[PDB]
This record gives sequence, structure tokens and C-alpha cells, in this order.
Amino acid sequence: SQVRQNYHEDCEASINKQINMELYASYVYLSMAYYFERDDVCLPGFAKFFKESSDEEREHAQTFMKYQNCRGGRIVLQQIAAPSMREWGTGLEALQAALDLEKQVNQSLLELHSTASGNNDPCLTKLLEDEYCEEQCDSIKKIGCMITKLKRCGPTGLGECMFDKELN
Amino acid sequence: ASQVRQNYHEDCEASINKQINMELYASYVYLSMAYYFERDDVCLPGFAKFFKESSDEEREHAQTFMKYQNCRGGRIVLQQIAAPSMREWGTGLEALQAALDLEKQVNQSLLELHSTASGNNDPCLTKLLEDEYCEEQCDSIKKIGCMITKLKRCGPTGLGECMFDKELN
Amino acid sequence: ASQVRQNYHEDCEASINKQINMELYASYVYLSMAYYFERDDVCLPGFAKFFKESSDEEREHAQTFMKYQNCRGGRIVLQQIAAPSMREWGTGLEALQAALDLEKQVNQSLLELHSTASGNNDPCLTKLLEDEYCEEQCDSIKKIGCMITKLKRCGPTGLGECMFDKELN
Amino acid sequence: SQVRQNYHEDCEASINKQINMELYASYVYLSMAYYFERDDVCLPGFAKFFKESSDEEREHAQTFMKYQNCRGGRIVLQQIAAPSMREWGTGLEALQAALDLEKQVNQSLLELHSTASGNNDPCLTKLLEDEYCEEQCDSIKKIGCMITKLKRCGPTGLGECMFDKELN
Amino acid sequence: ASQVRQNYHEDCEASINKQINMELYASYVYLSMAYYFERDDVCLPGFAKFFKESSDEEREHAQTFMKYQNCRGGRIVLQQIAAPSMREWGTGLEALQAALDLEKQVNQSLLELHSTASGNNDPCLTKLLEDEYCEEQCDSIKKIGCMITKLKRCGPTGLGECMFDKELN
Ligand SMILES: [Fe+3]
Ligand SMILES: [Fe+3]
Ligand SMILES: [Fe+3]
Ligand SMILES: [Fe+3]
Ligand SMILES: [Fe+3]
Ligand SMILES: [Fe+3]
Ligand SMILES: [Fe+3]
Ligand SMILES: [Fe+3]
Repeated sequence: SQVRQNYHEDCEASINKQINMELYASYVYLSMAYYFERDDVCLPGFAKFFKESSDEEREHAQTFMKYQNCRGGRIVLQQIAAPSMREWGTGLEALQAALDLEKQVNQSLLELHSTASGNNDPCLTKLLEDEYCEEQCDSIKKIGCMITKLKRCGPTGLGECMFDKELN
Repeated sequence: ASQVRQNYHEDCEASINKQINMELYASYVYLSMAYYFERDDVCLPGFAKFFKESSDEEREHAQTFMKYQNCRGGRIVLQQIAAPSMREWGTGLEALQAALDLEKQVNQSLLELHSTASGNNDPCLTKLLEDEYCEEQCDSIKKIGCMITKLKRCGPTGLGECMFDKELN
Repeated sequence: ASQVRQNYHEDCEASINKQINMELYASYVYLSMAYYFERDDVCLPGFAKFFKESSDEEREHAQTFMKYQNCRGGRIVLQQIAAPSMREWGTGLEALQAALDLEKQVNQSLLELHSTASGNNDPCLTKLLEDEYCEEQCDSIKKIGCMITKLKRCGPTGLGECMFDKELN
Repeated sequence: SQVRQNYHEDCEASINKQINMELYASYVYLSMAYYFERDDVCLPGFAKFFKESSDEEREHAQTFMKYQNCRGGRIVLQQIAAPSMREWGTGLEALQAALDLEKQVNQSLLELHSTASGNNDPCLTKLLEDEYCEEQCDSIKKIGCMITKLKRCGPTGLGECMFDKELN
Repeated sequence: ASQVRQNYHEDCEASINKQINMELYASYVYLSMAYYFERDDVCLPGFAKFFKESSDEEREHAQTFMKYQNCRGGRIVLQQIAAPSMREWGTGLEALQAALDLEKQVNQSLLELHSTASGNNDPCLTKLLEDEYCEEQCDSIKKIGCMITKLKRCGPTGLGECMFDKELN
């Protein structure tokens, strides 16, 4: 490829798995979002929050797809796994699953940060610092704080309603 | 002496410096509380905002006594600012109680500053205390006392703590 | 530990807390310089404003590390803020060379933290550390260096100190 | 009380009597105001002036009530005496009674200023200087000047009419 | 007496009248300084404007005490305004040190009035006196002190006097 320069083969394949990981995480958040719009659940604040996180994750994937093209590597998209669950239980259990999801996505980010370093691609490591750090710490903290807040407000009943309203 | 020094006693100057350190101390305390309420296991952003503002407020009060020192020709002597002895503030209610006690300590020290300036017939010092550390310091004490009262009523824990923090924000 | 914690070494936590203390101390020193230049026998409002803004900036840097400590689910442990090395900062030039030293000292501590953060596989700490030490410390250490050169040229005392203080303001 | 600090018991009770004194003075001015709206009197300038002074005094009372609460003392409101008169006579006699009223309210203010001083409440004395002085001297002078002016303009007849119009 | 009079000692009345005279004299002196610096062999318009505004301010202070005298139903008794101590005020620095002296002198008389007002149980006189002596006399005596320090630093004559006069303007 005419633009390819100092782009290791294994950085190329790791970028493709991060793309799949973000598309998957976007799919989970989509599952959670419409689970909370069910008639027997009906937590619209939760639903909006997970709709947006699913748009966010789909945007992160496209960011890694654009970086792939811009390095002259070639995107390899695979199947996107079905979400592990269909019914996410309570609002609290959804958030705990989402925190796990976010940590799973960001562990995978670190694994790609070491592959970028152990191949001397200074500018893929530059980009990953602007994902895995730049805003990852703000996002992991945000779900952590939501969990702390929901456990305080009382994780069921009226405390779950009040938490929903201040999400929305 | 000084150019701009006119009816300014020595132990007024040393009490002013003691007051500067006290305000800087209280500012540090509030800074401790502000970022405690931003820990991921706490997450009381309304509490955090209130104490961050009280921290800035206390710092500006320290600077008011610093300008007045310079202005009567005294000399600012700045000392070490001790860290709060206890930085696990616990609940929102425990922090408000510690804060109320802090406010009264600062105001006790000011009140003793007011007697020393009385036994020196430095009416300017007594006036500075009156124009700056009384109209709103009786308000700062009352607003905390009133937050305590509200937090107690709403229930000091759980859902009522949440709704208190919301109405604070 | 804390549930948001992920890849955060214990020695990084302690070094962030040391850096919070350095920035607060930095801020205290600049507070001293600011009100010393507001003394009725000094009256350099340019220097005074400069150090008072540097003192605010330093306090802001300290909160940046406090926020970050909370990010990674570490524990802010605040320490006593030492009294500044002196009270009389001498000429405007002496105050500036002391400030340059103080800046290099704070930046030195960032470097030790930077190595510690690199030898612990913490990409995001070194990213944060790298920005503060490099991005704008080649702003602030350069600008104080130029002020020192400019004040030596304009003449470090007398009329030249006056004109420097005006062009600062 | 959790906020109470350096607030002597006798400053607390004196604040309550000043509250009653201001509510009383507000009641007198209300009497004077509607006396001057009587069909056989009909001095609308006088009436407006006394309506406003009755609002003013009711506001001063509330100021002392807020200060009581803010020091953590407790408000004790008593009966409010009927005004000493029903018919205030001429405009001039109303003003002379009002000057007496104002001096009676401000003497009571001084008595509370000495109690605040002889108990070392620097910040109750601070507040009373912002009532008994801040504007008391301006207000006592204003009624004094009105009396001087009405005696000049001729205190009865057309001079009373002219004075009314420049009040209004 | 007068029918608005209430709690107003006879010796307070006489001391207010003395203070009216001091402020008018103060104002006259500053009038001298202003037009001396407008002489064709002096031509310092900065100093000239400064003293001409101080002369207006002093005249305003005098009317403040006149108004107050009327408040308490005392009698304004005006006295002859003495000629200023000289006509040639010398250097800008000498004029400023004379102004500092003049300000301290007027402020001295306020203090004697303050004690007289306190030893006569006149809370409102000392309140008024306290404000003028303290509130802005730590404005005006400090600002002249800083001008004196600044003019000594910039060099009290020659080019430095020029630059000071420009930064005044
Ligand atoms: Fe993500
Ligand atoms: Fe304070
Ligand atoms: Fe306060
Ligand atoms: Fe810094
Ligand atoms: Fe800096
Ligand atoms: Fe009244
Ligand atoms: Fe004056
Ligand atoms: Fe003056």
C-alpha cells in the first residue's frame, strides 16, 4: 500500500479486533437500551443513557476503522456476537455489566497499546492514549459513580425511580 | 516602623497573622472535603461543589487579612498550613458537622481578635472584623446549621442524602 | 481496593500525593511573593499581579492531580503545606530567580514521578505527567527565564525595574 | 441551638421587644394613613406618606426577626397595642406624633445598643449602627424638616393643601 | 435646642466644626499643589491632576461633616481657612511627602474626635468617624505612601520623575 510506513502487521490485526470489540460493546448497549424501554421495565433515563453509549461505541469503532485506512492497513470486520444477555435484570445489574464491559474493552485497548509499543509505532500509541486514557478514565469513573449513587439512593423501588429521573 | 503605619499595635499585627493562618487552614479543610465527595465510592457532587466554594471563600478571606496587614504597615508572616487531622469525613452529615465546628472555631478566633483590637483602641481593626466577618459569617454558620437540619429531616442516609445533594447542586 | 481501579500502582498513588503537596506549596510561595510586592515599601503591582496569578495556577495544577487521583480510585492524602522559605523576597529580580528555582524544583518532582509511572506500565499516568511537565512547563520556565533576561537588560533596579513592572501589568 | 455562638440571653430578649416596637410603630402609621383617607380629612399626600412608613416599619421588624433566627435565638412576638389615638387631628399634629414615635423607637434602639455593648456582642452593635444611625438620623431629620416646612407653608388651610401636593 | 436633636454632646458639635475646617484647609493646600504643578516652569500635569482631584475630594469630605452636623441638629460654625504652609512645593516627591504629612494631620484630628465621640456615648458619631478614618484613609494614606516609594525607585528626579508623572496621568 502506497501510504503504508512503519506499520507493523500485528498492529494491523489488533486494530481489527478492537474494531470488533467496539461494535460488540455498541451492540450490548443497544440491547440494554431497548430492554429498559420494555413495558414491564420502563426506565427511560436508563434507556437514553444506554442508547447514547451505544452510539458512542459505534463511533469509537469507526475511529479505529479510519485510523486503519489512514495507515494503509486493511479493515477486517468479523461477525458481531450476540449480547451475553437478553434481560439485564435491574438498573443496578445493567450498570455492573456495563462497567465490566467497559473494563473488558479497555483491557483490550491496553493489550493493543503494548503491541504498539513493542513494535515502535509511536503514533499508534499516541492515538490509543487519546482513547484508553483521554476519556476512558472519565467514562469508567462515570459508571462507577452511577453505581455508587444508585446503591445510595437505594437500588430498588423509589430510589431507582429517582435515579432514573436525574439520568434523563 | 512604616510609612503608612498610624495607630497600629504590635500584637494586633501578630493576631492578624494568626488569623491568616487560620483562614488558610479552614480553606485547606474545605479542599479536603470537596475532593472527598468526588471519590468514586462517594459521588456527592452537590456536596463537592459546596465545599470547593467554601474553600475558595476561606482563601479570599485569608487574603483580606493579608491586604489589611500590608495596609497598616504590618508584616505578613506566613506559617505552615497543617493538613486536616482526619480526612475520612464519613457521611455528608459528619462532614457538615465538622464544617460547622470549623466555622465556629474560625469565628471564636475572630472574636478574640476583636477584643485585642478593642484593648488597643485600634477602631480600624475592630471595624474590619465588623464589615467583613460578621454580616455573612453569621450567615455562613446559619446556612450550615440549616443544611444539617435539612439533611437530618430528609433522612441523613440513603435516598434523603441523594435528594439533599441534588437540591444543593 | 476501589471498583474503578484498573492498572494503578501503589507507588504511583503515593507519588501523586507528593505532587499535590508540591503544587500547593508552590502556590503558597507565590502567594507570599504577591503580597510582599504589595507592601507599602515595595509597591510593584506588576510583579504582585504576576505572582498572584501564578499562585492561582499552581493551586489549579494541584486540583488536577487531585482529580486524577480520584480518577484511578486512589486516595488523596493531604499533607501539611510548608511555610515558604522566606518572607522578604528582596528585589523583583531575586524574587524571579527564586521563582525559577521553585518551578524547576516542582518540575523535578514531576520527572521522578514520570520515571516511576513508566517503570510501572502506566501509559495514562505518564501521558498526564508528560503533558504537565512538557506542554506548558516550556511555557512557564521559558517565560520566567525571559523575564529574568529582560529585567537584567532594562536594568534590574531603579527606573528599569519600574518600566519592567509596567510592561508586566 | 446548633448555630448559637456568643449570643447573650438578654440581647435575645431585647431583640424581641424591638420587634414588637417596630410592629407597633407600623400599626400607628397604618392608623394615621387611613385617618388621612377619611372623607372629612382627605389629605392623600399625608396618607401615602404614612402608608409607606407603615410598610417600612414592618420591614424593620422583619429584619430584627431574621437576625434573631440567624443568631439562633428565638422570636417572641407579643400583642401589638392599639394606637394611642384614633383621630390624629391636623396634618401637623400627625407629624409631631410621628416624630415622637420615631424618637421612642430609636431610644429603645439605643437601650439595645448598650445591652449589646455591655455583653460584648460586637456584631449586634454592628447591626444596630446600621439601623439607629445608618438611616435613623436621615429619617428623624426628614420628619423634622416636614414639620418645619408645614409650619412655614402655614400649618392650616391652603398651606396644608400645598404641603400635601408636594408630599404626593 | 433643636427638635431633631437626640443624644448629641456639645463638645462633639465643636469638634465636628473643627473637622470641617481641617478638610477645607486640606482642600485648599491641594489646590495650591495642583496649580503649582501647572506652572510653566514645572509642567507636571500628572501631579497637577492628582492634587486637583484630592482637593475636590477633601472639599467633599468637609461637606459630609457639614451634612452630619445638620443631621444631629448642631450648628455649622465656619472658620477662616488658613493660607497653605507654602506656595512653592518643590519637587514632586517633596509635594507628596507634604501631602502624606497633611493627610496624617487631618487623620490625627479624626482620632481625637473619635475618642471624644466614644467618651460621650455617641455610637453614630464614632460610626461615622470610624468609617472616614479607617475605610478609606487606608486607601489614601497607603496610596500616597506607595507613590512615594515608586517615585524613589523610578528615580525622584529627571527622566524617572517624568515617567512617574505619565503613569499618574
Ligand atoms: Fe469505549
Ligand atoms: Fe472565614
Ligand atoms: Fe465563611
Ligand atoms: Fe505547577
Ligand atoms: Fe507552573
Ligand atoms: Fe424605625
Ligand atoms: Fe479628608
Ligand atoms: Fe483623603
